[PDB]
Amino acid sequence: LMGGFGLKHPPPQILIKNTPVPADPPTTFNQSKLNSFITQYSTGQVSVEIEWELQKENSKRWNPEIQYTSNYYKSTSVDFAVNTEGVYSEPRPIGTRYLTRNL
Amino acid sequence: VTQNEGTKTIANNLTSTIQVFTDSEYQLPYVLGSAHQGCLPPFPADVFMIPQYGYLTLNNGSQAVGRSSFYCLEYFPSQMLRTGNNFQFTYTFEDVPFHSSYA
Repeated sequence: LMGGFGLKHPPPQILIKNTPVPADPPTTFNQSKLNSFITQYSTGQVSVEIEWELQKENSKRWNPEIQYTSNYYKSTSVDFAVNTEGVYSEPRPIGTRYLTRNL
Repeated sequence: VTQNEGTKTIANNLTSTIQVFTDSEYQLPYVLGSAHQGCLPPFPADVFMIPQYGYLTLNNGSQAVGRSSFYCLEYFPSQMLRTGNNFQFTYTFEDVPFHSSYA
């Protein structure tokens, strides 16, 4: 209902955690689980490649259609670009329904 | 037909043609199935006149919206036919459920 593709077997969930690394344990055995750990965090890169199948438009319409276009008028800052502080922002929500087709 | 001086004269033009195409790609507004008139009559003895094709698009009252499309039928590959030429066309129905003709 929120849009998208309903899948019975969607991309699985990739779960990840940092393996615990205990701090120096007592020098005498204590049955209690170790609660002291070395503080750490991990970083790194992640890539995600998706192949999409398209269905090209074969419109035999005569007059021009409605395309999504960045309005030609001059602005302070380009749309879908970083401002003067390096903060990227998407100004409006873009849908897909632009091209028309008969019913 | 050449109507001169109240007297109507109808003579055959052997060099004149007619264009006839079939939209096999369903790129034009489908009008059949709206239960309109202009069918081959039920009785085989009589001759009928062919209905005029016209289509509708989106509207906002009597006006046209942005998505309203204009389809030129001359923009499709027709097949000019003089007297002596014929048009043949075959079609095979997809798999549709039998019509239950029983109570």
